[PDB]
Amino acid sequence: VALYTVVHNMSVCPQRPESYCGSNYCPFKRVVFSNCVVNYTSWTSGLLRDYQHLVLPNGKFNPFTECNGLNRIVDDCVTGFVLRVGRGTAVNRTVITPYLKPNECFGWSWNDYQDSIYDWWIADFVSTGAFVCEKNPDAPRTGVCITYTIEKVTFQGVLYESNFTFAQYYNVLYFGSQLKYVRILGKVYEVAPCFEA
Amino acid sequence: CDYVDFRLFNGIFSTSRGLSNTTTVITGAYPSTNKAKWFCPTNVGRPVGTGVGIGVYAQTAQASYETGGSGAGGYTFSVSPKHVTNLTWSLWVHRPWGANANVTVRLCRWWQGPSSAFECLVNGSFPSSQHKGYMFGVTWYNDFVRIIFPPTVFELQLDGLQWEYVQFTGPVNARMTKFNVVTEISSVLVLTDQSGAVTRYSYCADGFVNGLQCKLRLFDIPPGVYSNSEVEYPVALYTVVHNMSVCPQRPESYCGSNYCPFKRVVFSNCVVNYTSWTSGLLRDYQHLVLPNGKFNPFTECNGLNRIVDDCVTGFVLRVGRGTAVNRTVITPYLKPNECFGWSWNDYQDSIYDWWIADFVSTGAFVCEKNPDAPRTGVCITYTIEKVTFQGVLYESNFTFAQYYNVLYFGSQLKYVRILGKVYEVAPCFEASYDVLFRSSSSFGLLYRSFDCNQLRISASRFAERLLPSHNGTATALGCLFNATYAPNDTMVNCTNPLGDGFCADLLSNVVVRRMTFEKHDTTYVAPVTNERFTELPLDHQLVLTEQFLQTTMPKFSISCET
Amino acid sequence: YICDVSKACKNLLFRYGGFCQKIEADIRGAGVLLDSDVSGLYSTIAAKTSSITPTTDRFNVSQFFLPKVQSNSERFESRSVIEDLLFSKIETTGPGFYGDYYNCKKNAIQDLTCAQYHNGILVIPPVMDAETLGMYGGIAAASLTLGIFGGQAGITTWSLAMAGRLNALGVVQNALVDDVNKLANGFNQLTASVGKLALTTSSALQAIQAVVNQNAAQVESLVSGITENFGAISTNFKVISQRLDKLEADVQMDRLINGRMNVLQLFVTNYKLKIAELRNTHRYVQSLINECVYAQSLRNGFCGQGLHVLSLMQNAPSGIMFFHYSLIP
Amino acid sequence: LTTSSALQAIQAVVNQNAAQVESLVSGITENFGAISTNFKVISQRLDKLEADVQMDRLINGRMNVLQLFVTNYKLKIAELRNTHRYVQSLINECVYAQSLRNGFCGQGLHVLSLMQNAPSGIMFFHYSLIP
Ligand SMILES: *[C@@H]1O[C@H](CO)[C@@H](O[C@@H]2O[C@H](CO)[C@@H](O)[C@H](O)[C@H]2NC(C)=O)[C@H](O)[C@H]1NC(C)=O
Ligand SMILES: *[C@@H]1O[C@H](CO)[C@@H](O[C@@H]2O[C@H](CO)[C@@H](O)[C@H](O)[C@H]2NC(C)=O)[C@H](O)[C@H]1NC(C)=O
Ligand SMILES: *[C@@H]1O[C@H](CO)[C@@H](O[C@@H]2O[C@H](CO)[C@@H](O)[C@H](O)[C@H]2NC(C)=O)[C@H](O)[C@H]1NC(C)=O
Ligand SMILES: *[C@@H]1O[C@H](CO)[C@@H](O[C@@H]2O[C@H](CO)[C@@H](O)[C@H](O)[C@H]2NC(C)=O)[C@H](O)[C@H]1NC(C)=O
Ligand SMILES: *[C@@H]1O[C@H](CO)[C@@H](O[C@@H]2O[C@H](CO)[C@@H](O)[C@H](O)[C@H]2NC(C)=O)[C@H](O)[C@H]1NC(C)=O
Ligand SMILES: *[C@@H]1O[C@H](CO)[C@@H](O[C@@H]2O[C@H](CO)[C@@H](O)[C@H](O)[C@H]2NC(C)=O)[C@H](O)[C@H]1NC(C)=O
Ligand SMILES: *[C@@H]1O[C@H](CO)[C@@H](O)[C@H](O)[C@H]1NC(C)=O
Ligand SMILES: *[C@@H]1O[C@H](CO)[C@@H](O)[C@H](O)[C@H]1NC(C)=O
Ligand SMILES: *[C@@H]1O[C@H](CO)[C@@H](O)[C@H](O)[C@H]1NC(C)=O
Ligand SMILES: *[C@@H]1O[C@H](CO)[C@@H](O)[C@H](O)[C@H]1NC(C)=O
Ligand SMILES: *[C@@H]1O[C@H](CO)[C@@H](O)[C@H](O)[C@H]1NC(C)=O
Ligand SMILES: *[C@@H]1O[C@H](CO)[C@@H](O)[C@H](O)[C@H]1NC(C)=O
Ligand SMILES: *[C@@H]1O[C@H](CO)[C@@H](O)[C@H](O)[C@H]1NC(C)=O
Ligand SMILES: *[C@@H]1O[C@H](CO)[C@@H](O)[C@H](O)[C@H]1NC(C)=O
Ligand SMILES: *[C@@H]1O[C@H](CO)[C@@H](O)[C@H](O)[C@H]1NC(C)=O
Repeated sequence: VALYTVVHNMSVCPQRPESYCGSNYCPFKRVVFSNCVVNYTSWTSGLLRDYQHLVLPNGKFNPFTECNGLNRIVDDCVTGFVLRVGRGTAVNRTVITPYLKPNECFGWSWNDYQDSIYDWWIADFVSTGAFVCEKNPDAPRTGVCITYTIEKVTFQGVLYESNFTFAQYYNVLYFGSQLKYVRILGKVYEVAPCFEA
Repeated sequence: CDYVDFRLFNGIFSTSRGLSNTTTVITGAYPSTNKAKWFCPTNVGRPVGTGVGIGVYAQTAQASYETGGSGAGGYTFSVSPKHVTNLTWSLWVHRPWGANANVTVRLCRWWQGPSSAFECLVNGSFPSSQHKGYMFGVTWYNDFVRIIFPPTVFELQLDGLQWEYVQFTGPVNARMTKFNVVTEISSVLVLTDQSGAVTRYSYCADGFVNGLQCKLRLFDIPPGVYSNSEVEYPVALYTVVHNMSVCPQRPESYCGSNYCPFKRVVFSNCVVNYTSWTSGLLRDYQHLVLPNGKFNPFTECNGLNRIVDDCVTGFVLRVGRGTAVNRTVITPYLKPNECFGWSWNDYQDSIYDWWIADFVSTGAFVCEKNPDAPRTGVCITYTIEKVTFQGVLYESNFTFAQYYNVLYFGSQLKYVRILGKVYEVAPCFEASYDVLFRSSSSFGLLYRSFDCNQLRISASRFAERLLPSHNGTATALGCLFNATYAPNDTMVNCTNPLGDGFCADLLSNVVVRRMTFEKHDTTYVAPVTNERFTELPLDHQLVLTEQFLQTTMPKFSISCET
Repeated sequence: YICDVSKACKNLLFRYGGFCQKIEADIRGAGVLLDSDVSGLYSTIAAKTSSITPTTDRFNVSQFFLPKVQSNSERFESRSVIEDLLFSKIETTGPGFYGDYYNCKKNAIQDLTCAQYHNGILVIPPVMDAETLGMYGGIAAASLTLGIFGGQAGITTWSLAMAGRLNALGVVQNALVDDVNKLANGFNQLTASVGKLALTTSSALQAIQAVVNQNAAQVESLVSGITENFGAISTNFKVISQRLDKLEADVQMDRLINGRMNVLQLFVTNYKLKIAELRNTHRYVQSLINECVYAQSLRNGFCGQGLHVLSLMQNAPSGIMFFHYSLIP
Repeated sequence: LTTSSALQAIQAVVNQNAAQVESLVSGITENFGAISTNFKVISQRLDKLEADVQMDRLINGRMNVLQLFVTNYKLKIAELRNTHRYVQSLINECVYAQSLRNGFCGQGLHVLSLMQNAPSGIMFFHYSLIP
């Protein structure tokens, strides 16, 4: 198998909004994450003792501790989200999960551990059509039969490099109801049937 | 506007997938093909145009070979709700004067296009096309923002946005950037080329023939008989049909001397004033005002829509009182089918009232107004007692039992009761018609379920329903309009059958004739038992008759897990 | 039928794997097969008469099988006396849309349309529609004489035609006037006994009622498919999206769309199942017209048991009734 | 094609076969309301309750299309059982013999009948003398 959540290159994501509210009470700072490549461990300070609770058993950083309607474990690509940040104080080392609306995920790491100060972030996954991944896609292996998934549609077949051109707004091209051409990383591939299945 | 380039519409149409040489219907918020809906006046200054709707589109003028040089056009425009406060989101889009200019797009909350805002979701600058004519747009139908500067499309759903009001300016050069505010959702038939790009469109509602083009997925319609074109009629919802009295008051939140449980009151079968649940001073409830200026009782729901659109089911309401630390009211744990809201009680001391509404099964409804009497004698798609039906209401002297609001005969809805008065439900027979089509300038109409005798269409019963096309010929096939009806002529060669032994002759003009069949003979000869006359043939015609019979199919093997 | 005026529902229909394209291709192709069969039937029915009409002497065939002559009233009737009795002995199915449809076909009022439209569904007549025609009149008239007078005309009377038929069946060598009158009395008593057929005793009236009862049960299914809510809070789509949140509005709209898809799909399957039966029923019907009605057959038991004298045919509700006359010992 | 009712009967079979094939092609292209047609995608992005709701939407959507194909295929087989008995009677009695049955090999006095293969079936050519 070969999944493509996206087929083009994405640029990097913005930074996490800063949690320090200046002099008074202020509302939170929202930033849209969409169509970009994200480094989730940039959202912490970087010292291991601040984010140990976010490390998965396989040694991987995970941004979230609790979700409503989604999987808290992030497997390399999610949809686009709106991210808001804030800051609190834990009593007896216990961060309380707040009320989560549907399609929201919560996470936190220590900011000033001795003073029990933490940053938190809530990601609200709204309809965007775009995706946030942790890496860019690769070029396909041509000339072998693979079960692909491209543009939410699964098909079994063989890709060959092609000199065909179709319009730049599309990433797949149909002839009637038959998938004939796809575009991956700017290059166009003819979809051929694997007759020996 | 004087000239809108309608060949630039091809670049803003797209399908979901890439389709080679196909013909398909797409649907969405699209620019009007009526040139009077566009805005491009030349004057001494830059004129400010406004509009109300769901979107906007724009075309820049042809820059190459126009004696312009470098000045192009700025097209500053903003989109906003009906009541702009500190708390509402708005859009601001600006291009500066000159070529190689960057469009700036800003979706922010401004306290005052201003420089400083509280926060922004889109704060972006990017290059644009100026070497040719260029078309772009921004739509916000059902709060789904779509920013279409081709080739890229930026999309974002933002609930409760409620954008409706559009303002736009443009500096006159030499012309001006043209503007069209979109008011409604359209269907468009499109034709693609080999590469999937749209090369031919046609809007489904620009005319009579255009609707038939979209029904058949064809641009060039050959002559024929095309059945079941339908007429759309407006809607009328009745969540209730009787008058309700007023609701009780909100329970008071002041607990007397000690700790006490909350006070519950049932709201059911009544008319509610939600802004009575606050103190009435605006600074206490500003967070409950929607962007359209409307009061909304709730800030958070579990399983329901927090925006209340004029009627909900009955609920049990409990109140209470708390203290906010650093002006932050915390939403508590909400059981399913519950909604939460709050307003300030003593703002300086940070004291607030709250209320939780638990929508339990009651069978009854809480509305913000009483229903109205129906408009009789027009075909409306009604919804009454959770059942949707299309039809016509007439006042009636019929009586049925007071426990019921609808009355069925078998499975047919015959009578309803609205505000104590009983109405007969009648069918609107003119909702469906066929087209007896020669070309775009010669067609006839057949209303197959409509008996249009002159007594019926002249009555006061049919006064509000009479269109000019209902004055046709009453046939056994229905009402035939602007076709001639000739049931004494015959045709043995019928290419266009209508049913019931009728045929449509579509050669010169639209005529309805009768079908016939060629009479055959038999080979059985009766025996000759006495002297009489008999009829013998003189010669014979040799005849070839063909007969097809299907005998085979391919076999299938199915792996249903695969 | 699914999404009555709701534009929000129509934007959701593309998700289902070509449902609405496949429905409209199946119901249209089935009517093409229906029109192809009914057209072949009426080119078989249409047949030449003699230019001199023979006289029925004592055989009362014109009073029963031939269209009723227009009386002193401007109410034209195309049906015979037998064809009227077959429409009027079929029981009603009660109030509703189909009972309104049957009574329009039964009453046969001139220039009155019987087509109905409900909820996106048009009821169109077929290419000929037997239910408004008399068998032995009209443009596509059947021959009354072709199977006992034959295809070479000249036999002057029904008494001379029946005498030759009794001779060819080997029961009388040369039929006298008492032999032919005995056959004319037995014909007229049997034909008058058709007007006393009850539904409880007649297996031909029972076969018509079974068709009429299956049509009403199918119509109630389409009426119930847009009346009930399948578990959603309303049949109004805009109501559903306004009162619920996004997850529960998408669950309940999926309940309405699938509930209406299942009822509509079941109608198309039953309609295709009835077309497929009628392909080989029509070939059987064309053989009865060609070999029993318009000729004299040699096949034992094919036109009834016994020695075959005459066969006639009449229109019925949704079909044709064959009247076979035989001599059994 | 516009004038020949035998060519029209062949085209009706060929048009019904294409419409059935598009139904099987569309049944694995569309997502029936789920977020993807990839099952591993669905279980990775959603929680346990919503992953089981959306997988049930794909499985039932594909089950309905596949089941409809088998029903239509069985409906066509059941028609062809009694069509074959009619076809065997035309070969035995019109093509390989001389029949006595009025109108069974066409109307009129029967001279000759021949048969040819067609797309998905057989075409009979009946030659007759009518006066
Ligand atoms: C993702 O973010 C982490 C956290 O900042 C980056 O790790 C740091 O990278 C810099 C390189 O400029 C090093 O000097 C630091 O020692 C790294 N660790 C910490 C804790 O700051 C990392 O480079 C980013 N990118 C990737 C691909 O992981
Ligand atoms: C909308 O926001 C403006 C600016 O944030 C508010 O104006 C301030 O009002 C306070 C009094 O409430 C003054 O002390 C400040 O000097 C004002 N200006 C600024 C720049 O802060 C305004 O009151 C708000 N309006 C509403 C209705 O909330
Ligand atoms: C939106 O973007 C503009 C720049 O594209 C921001 O303007 C800058 O803001 C910073 C911080 O206040 C100033 O130091 C710069 O002088 C500004 N101008 C520039 C870079 O030309 C603007 O602040 C952004 N808006 C928000 C709400 O962040
Ligand atoms: C709904 O409740 C509001 C809030 O009390 C009512 O508004 C007040 O009406 C009285 C009339 O007796 C006025 O004197 C007040 O000035 C109004 N405003 C406030 C803030 O108290 C309103 O009348 C009620 N009814 C409707 C239909 O809105
Ligand atoms: C429908 O059309 C008919 C035919 O034009 C109208 O009947 C004519 O009405 C006029 C009144 O202006 C009379 O003077 C004529 O004698 C009528 N008969 C003809 C012209 O043959 C009828 O009025 C129209 N009805 C409606 C409701 O539009
Ligand atoms: C067959 O038709 C003849 C027509 O001549 C019928 O005979 C007449 O019937 C009417 C109706 O009852 C009587 O009033 C006449 O007295 C009859 N006349 C003669 C000469 O018979 C006859 O009744 C018909 N037979 C059947 C069984 O319907
Ligand atoms: C916190 O810890 C102290 C002692 O460590 C304990 O007495 C107290 O109950 C804990 N909880 C809170 C909410 O203070
Ligand atoms: C594509 O174009 C190049 C350049 O002419 C050619 O060498 C090659 O054969 C073409 N086809 C493919 C499949 O690469
Ligand atoms: C996509 O990203 C990779 C990252 O290394 C880069 O090397 C490549 O040039 C980019 N563009 C294309 C078209 O692959
Ligand atoms: C305009 O955009 C280009 C490309 O994004 C950028 O290099 C340039 O600095 C921008 N100039 C201004 C004035 O915004
Ligand atoms: C369809 O595309 C083909 C090439 O794939 C080309 O002949 C032409 O552009 C189109 N032809 C027709 C008949 O639409
Ligand atoms: C409230 O505000 C003060 C200063 O304004 C701040 O120090 C404190 O962390 C805030 N939060 C709480 C829970 O007290
Ligand atoms: C109802 O009754 C009144 C009073 O007799 C009468 O005038 C009217 O015609 C009746 N029918 C309708 C439909 O109002
Ligand atoms: C219903 O309420 C309206 C409110 O103005 C009132 O005028 C009317 O009399 C009431 N009753 C009926 C039967 O409409
Ligand atoms: C029957 O009509 C069609 C179309 O009008 C025509 O092409 C054909 O030649 C006609 N045939 C006869 C025999 O009239």
